Amino acid sequence: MKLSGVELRRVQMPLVAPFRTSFGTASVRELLLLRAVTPAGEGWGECVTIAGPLYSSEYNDGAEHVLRHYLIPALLAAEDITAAKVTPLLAKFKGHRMAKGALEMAVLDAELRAHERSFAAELGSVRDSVPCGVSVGIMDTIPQLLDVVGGYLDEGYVRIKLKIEPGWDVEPVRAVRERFGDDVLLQVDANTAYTLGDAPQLARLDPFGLLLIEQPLEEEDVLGHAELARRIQTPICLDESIVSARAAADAIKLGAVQIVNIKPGRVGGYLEARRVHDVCAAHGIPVWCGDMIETGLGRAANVALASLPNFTLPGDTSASDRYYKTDITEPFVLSGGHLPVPTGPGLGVAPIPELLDEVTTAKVWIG
Amino acid sequence: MKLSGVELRRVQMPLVAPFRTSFGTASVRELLLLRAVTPAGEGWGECVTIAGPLYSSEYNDGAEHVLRHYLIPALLAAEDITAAKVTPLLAKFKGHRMAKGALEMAVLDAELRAHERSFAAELGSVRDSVPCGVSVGIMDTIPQLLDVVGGYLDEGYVRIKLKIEPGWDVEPVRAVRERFGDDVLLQVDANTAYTLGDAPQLARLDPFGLLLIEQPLEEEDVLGHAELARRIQTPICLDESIVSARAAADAIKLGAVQIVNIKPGRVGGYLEARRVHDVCAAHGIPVWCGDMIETGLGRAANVALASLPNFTLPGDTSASDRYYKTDITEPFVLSGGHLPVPTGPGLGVAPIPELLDEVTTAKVWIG
Amino acid sequence: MKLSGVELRRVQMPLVAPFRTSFGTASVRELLLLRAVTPAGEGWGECVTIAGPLYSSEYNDGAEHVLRHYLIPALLAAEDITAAKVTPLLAKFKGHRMAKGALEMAVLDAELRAHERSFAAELGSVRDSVPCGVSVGIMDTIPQLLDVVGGYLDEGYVRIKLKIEPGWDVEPVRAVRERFGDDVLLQVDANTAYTLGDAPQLARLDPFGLLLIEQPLEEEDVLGHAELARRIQTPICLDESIVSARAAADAIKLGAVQIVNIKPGRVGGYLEARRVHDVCAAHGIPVWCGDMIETGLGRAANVALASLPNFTLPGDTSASDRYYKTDITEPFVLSGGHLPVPTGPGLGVAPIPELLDEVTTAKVWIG
Amino acid sequence: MKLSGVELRRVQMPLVAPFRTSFGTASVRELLLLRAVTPAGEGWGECVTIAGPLYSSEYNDGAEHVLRHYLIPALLAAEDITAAKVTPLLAKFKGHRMAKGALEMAVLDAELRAHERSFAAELGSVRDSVPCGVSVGIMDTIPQLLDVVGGYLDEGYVRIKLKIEPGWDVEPVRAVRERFGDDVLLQVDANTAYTLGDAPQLARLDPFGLLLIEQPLEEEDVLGHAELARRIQTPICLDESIVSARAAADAIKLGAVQIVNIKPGRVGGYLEARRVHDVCAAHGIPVWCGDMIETGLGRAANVALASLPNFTLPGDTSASDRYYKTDITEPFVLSGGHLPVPTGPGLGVAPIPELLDEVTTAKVWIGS
Ligand SMILES: CC(=O)N[C@@H](Cc1ccc2ccccc2c1)C(=O)O
Ligand SMILES: CC(=O)N[C@@H](Cc1ccc2ccccc2c1)C(=O)O
Ligand SMILES: CC(=O)N[C@@H](Cc1ccc2ccccc2c1)C(=O)O
Ligand SMILES: CC(=O)N[C@@H](Cc1ccc2ccccc2c1)C(=O)O
Ligand SMILES: [Mg+2]
Ligand SMILES: [Mg+2]
Ligand SMILES: [Mg+2]
Ligand SMILES: [Mg+2]
Repeated sequence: MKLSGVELRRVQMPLVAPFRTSFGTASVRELLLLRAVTPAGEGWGECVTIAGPLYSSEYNDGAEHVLRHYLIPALLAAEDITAAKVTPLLAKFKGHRMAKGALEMAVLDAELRAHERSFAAELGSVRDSVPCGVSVGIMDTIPQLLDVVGGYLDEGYVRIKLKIEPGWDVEPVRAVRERFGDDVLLQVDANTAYTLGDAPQLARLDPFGLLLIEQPLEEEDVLGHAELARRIQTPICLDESIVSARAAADAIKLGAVQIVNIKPGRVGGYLEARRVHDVCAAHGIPVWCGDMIETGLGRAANVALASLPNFTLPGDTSASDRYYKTDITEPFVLSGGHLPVPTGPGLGVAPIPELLDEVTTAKVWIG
Repeated sequence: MKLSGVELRRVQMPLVAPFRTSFGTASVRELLLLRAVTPAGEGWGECVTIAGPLYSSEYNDGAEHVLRHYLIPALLAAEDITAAKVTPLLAKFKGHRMAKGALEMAVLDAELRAHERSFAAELGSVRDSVPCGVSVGIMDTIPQLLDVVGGYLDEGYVRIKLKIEPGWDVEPVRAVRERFGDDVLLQVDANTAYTLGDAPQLARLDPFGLLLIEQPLEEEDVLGHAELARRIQTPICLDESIVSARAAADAIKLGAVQIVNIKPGRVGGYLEARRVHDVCAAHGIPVWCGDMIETGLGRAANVALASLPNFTLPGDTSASDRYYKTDITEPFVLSGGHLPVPTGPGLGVAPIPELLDEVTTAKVWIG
Repeated sequence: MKLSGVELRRVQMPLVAPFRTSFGTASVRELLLLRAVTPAGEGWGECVTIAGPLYSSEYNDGAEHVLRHYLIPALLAAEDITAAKVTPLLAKFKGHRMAKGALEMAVLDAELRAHERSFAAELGSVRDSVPCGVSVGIMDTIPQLLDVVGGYLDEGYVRIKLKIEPGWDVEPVRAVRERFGDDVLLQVDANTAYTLGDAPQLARLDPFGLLLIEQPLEEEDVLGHAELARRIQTPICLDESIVSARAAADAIKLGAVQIVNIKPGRVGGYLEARRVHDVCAAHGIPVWCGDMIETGLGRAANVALASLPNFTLPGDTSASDRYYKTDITEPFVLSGGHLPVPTGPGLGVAPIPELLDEVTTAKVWIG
Repeated sequence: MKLSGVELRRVQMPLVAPFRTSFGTASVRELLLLRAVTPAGEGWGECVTIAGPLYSSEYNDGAEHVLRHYLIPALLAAEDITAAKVTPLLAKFKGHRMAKGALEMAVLDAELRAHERSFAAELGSVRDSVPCGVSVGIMDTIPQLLDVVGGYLDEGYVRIKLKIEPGWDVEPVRAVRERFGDDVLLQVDANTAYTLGDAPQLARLDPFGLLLIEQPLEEEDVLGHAELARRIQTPICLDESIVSARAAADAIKLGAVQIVNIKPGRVGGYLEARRVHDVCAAHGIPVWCGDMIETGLGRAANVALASLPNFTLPGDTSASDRYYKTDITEPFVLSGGHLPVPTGPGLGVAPIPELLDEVTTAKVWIGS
């Protein structure tokens, strides 16, 4: 229908523990939420930008700005709107993928609710539940790490992903392997921390049988990744580099990636994410669902996406309580190492308005 | 859902004119129809198989057979069913793609009718109408062809496609080009009638500025097509060879194709066809909508498909009256060279059930 | 001569043991036989299609149908016929290779009987006997398989091939290698059960010195096999993929295969199988004779084929009693690990009619 | 079956006109015939070697010598002979392909006569007649060439092949094209007379639309031929270089050849030639049947072979009278540009004994 307006909210949520990555430590999660309003009713979008431009060039205040002043006005000016039409209507604006994706999610959730159709149904789900791995930060000490991993294993997460960076790579892997053995599904994630000159150091990870090293080098260095793959045994996985289905196709032709992490906001929305799934499937490349420490709306959408057929490695969509004591929707609870795929219309979750209000820091209408 | 069963009907409809291709002439179009019945209501699929195994290894009685004894049962035995789920349920059965596609189409029309959503919406349409070309058969004499062509250009069709075979290639193209000039969008299609040995002959098309030559060699000879592309100026388009998204990705990697003809039945479904579109888009390969001389059901499904964003060349989805004096649904009518995209739920068209019956041959209930 | 007509029989013979493959369990062997009739005399052909389309798109009922309504008629309409001329006379029909091969086999046995020549002599045999291995199905438990294999070695079979599937690969192999040691010629066969995503699992085969792994991926994924070959140590062998001498040439050019399994019916006849053998020999690629659990008619022909110079690995053509209590011809009996090559005219073997009668289920005469 | 022995004949037949190639002129055809004698009957083989080692390293006296002292004893020492087993029985002897193929032809003719089967049926024939071209020698003057080509065209040959060499390439092809037009199937053959340094001279053939240039470079220069193909428009055809099916696979893989000339003697026999035909067809490479100015025997086997499905270009198997006033078998006569495929058992022809006797200069029996 014609979109009436969009309500944009700043939202802040404490983390159960600080989460430390190669680019820093956050203790809180700030995020934007969008609520699209149509004659038909309503839809929810979550943006995955972080507070400052440390993971990619996009950040909360920048997403909000491009949202208020470009993206939202362009959709409000359109005659008939459809999730699929969002992309062409926003095409003239370069980049701003996470902001575009957030807004596409909200249009999609509104549309789908109006057709009593789930996200899972629209995306092409073949599974009622998905297996879930867990992502683990850099720690101050090896023993703090072992106890943390140990804990996650006990609750039955199927795979352990370790954040790494120079000075924290080989040792923490060695120690996790000595304590928990060669059978645990183990992978590493640099968030762009190394260079091609670090190859011999990343080769010292060969003896530990990791599933993948995720984004060892910078976002723009795709040829460098192909070069690095000729020198290390650990399969390369790309995250920040995979900004679109075309980018996935390019990386695969160039021998720069054997496994692709998918994050919907990173590629510009759930529709593009599906295309990425499909392009990868066609080239025989396994995909998995990435996590941006989303609240329950984004987690719901990701759980759905993650049940597509080519998702053949456990994703990062951990249960609500891996990050939050109190989520803003009905929480996701781990159950035999798995999470259930949401069932109702659209996302199949909405925010509980008392909980959302506690953690809303600002609210603006754009109409 | 749970499927109740499927009415499998043999139909047969006369053509305005006999249609001559490199593999034969048919004067009449015979097909299967499937009416799937669920609790949520009912959907129509059309099968694209022809009478004998002359285009591919699949044909009417053979589809009908694999459908009755293999496919339709495996769906009837299923706990829950979605369009998406058809593929993995039918996966143990090798081949029979056109059959599987007719079935998925029927399930899909059911599903979408049950959510008041169009084919256009589910597939990701960005456009209300598609530009339309026509396919012109082999004729007895050059002047008989030059009239037929004259005619369709008069009706406002935007591109001409000519069936070609050894004996009927350079002369028809030279004549069409002498009669109608260089601005006409012109291409040829061989339905596998040449070998690599005929490259010098095909290179004789070089001066007529054709958009493409569609399937010059056999279905299996992907590498042969990449070889051929080194020897002739006319871009290669593939049809019979493009059996899946994976086969499209293979052919593009090998340099065997520059432009892909999409036929949803050939690739085993409208959902797979969507994947072929996205794989091609990600490699910068233009696609166009192919035609198996379907009724208004398949035509409705194809025009919806053809309105996807990477369909950037004119399809073969011609007006209903190009093939049939009367169609089994509301007819499609050319209007400034375009066909308009169906609006209502599912296909947005349904068999006028008096009209179906004048042209039906057999009926069987599987249940 | 001119062909008078063909007798088609459906036949059904119990198996000595159920045979389990990644696509299912066989307890009984259902097949078509063909008796071609000429003024001269008559010949026997065997179809290798199985009950339903789980190995390829071809099955018992669809072979029979394409035979009666397309293949056999086109030969009866023919003036002069030779085995060599079958191919161009059936060329207008796509696919149905197993059906075409059954028919060419019958024509060939008639033609050769009338010149008093063995299949061996026609095909180019250079050996009087051939070494034989055995194919061993998926077992319920490791000890059971260890007993079955133990039995087959004791009878003096020269090589063991184990069927494998996700769940049944590294353990069986490890087990077989523990009880019987590193000198036994051992290899595996997946019948398409893996994707390229399972490369790490398949590389877990590396230490066991397998001669080859047969068809790890789907029939159509030729490039996927070359990708997989860069990732594992075990040589790749193709079966389902090798449908022609041309498909074998392509797969060799792409690096997709290192050893080729030849099955006459899969490739559309003994004459095409001879071409496959010569194409691989010219490229230095070893071939070996595959088995389709044929009656002794097929087995006689396979044994003749397997005696060509480039069959330098042991074939799957086991003794009649590895599958059948009671063959329909004088049985093949293993002797110093070899089968002897048949000597008389044609197959050098014919159905014993009392026996052929107990196991016949239907009969039809095409004239 | 044991081979009983082989009668070896030297034969000399005059040519109707002297035949000139980049390696010389022949006005007489000297050749070897073999009559293999088995308990099941007789067969005829023809050796394609020429008098001296100017086309390849094999020649009539070398072929006779290797036959008497190596090839024939190995087959006579054998326990079982079939045509297929000839190859492994002789595999220890390196080279001598023309000599081996002559012996294989005779053995195969004997085996096929005994089963009452034609060469055509054993090879896989799919046609009853085959279109024929003519090979035209180097002449002293253009007008002599144009008269000769003019004559073969009136007789109905469907394709002209011109022998060429440095000094006789662009001009004859220019003339032939001016006199007879752009429609005539026209091709050239150098018999190794060029080097890669001559690529600019050979690119001067680009405007004339030739079907192919046959063997512009030496036998061993497979890489040089792939380089030459990057420089000229005329498709490359190989002849001397194609010595086996494997050599054909190799040249194709290297981009050295677009079209293959098959000569059965050159590849070591009709069975190997069937194999070259199959390898080429699997790669999309058209083949055509070559001619070594055989008598009716080799001509009969070549017409049979030329009727295989991948021979999609006209061969050099001209009518008997293009070379010989009197053939030693029933002669081959052109008819609507075609030759008919022989029909009876074996070759389908046999020497007329009085004619063979007029033309035999020596005969020796080689037995156990
Ligand atoms: C889920 C995971 O382990 N890492 C994400 C990115 C990430 C990293 C740091 C974050 C800090 C604040 C909010 C979101 C964040 C997301 C990744 O795959 O790289
Ligand atoms: C639309 C077009 O020009 N032809 C189809 C082939 C085709 C398809 C189905 C047919 C059914 C009956 C008779 C002829 C047919 C030809 C194609 O693109 O190859
Ligand atoms: C000899 C070997 O191991 N099997 C064949 C395939 C095969 C498999 C299962 C069958 C079941 C019923 C009838 C025929 C069958 C043929 C193969 O190599 O793939
Ligand atoms: C038929 C054709 O034009 N020439 C053959 C070879 C050839 C050339 C010269 C010869 C002289 C005497 C006897 C046999 C010969 C054969 C060729 O293609 O090269
Ligand atoms: Mg990451
Ligand atoms: Mg087409
Ligand atoms: Mg197999
Ligand atoms: Mg030559």
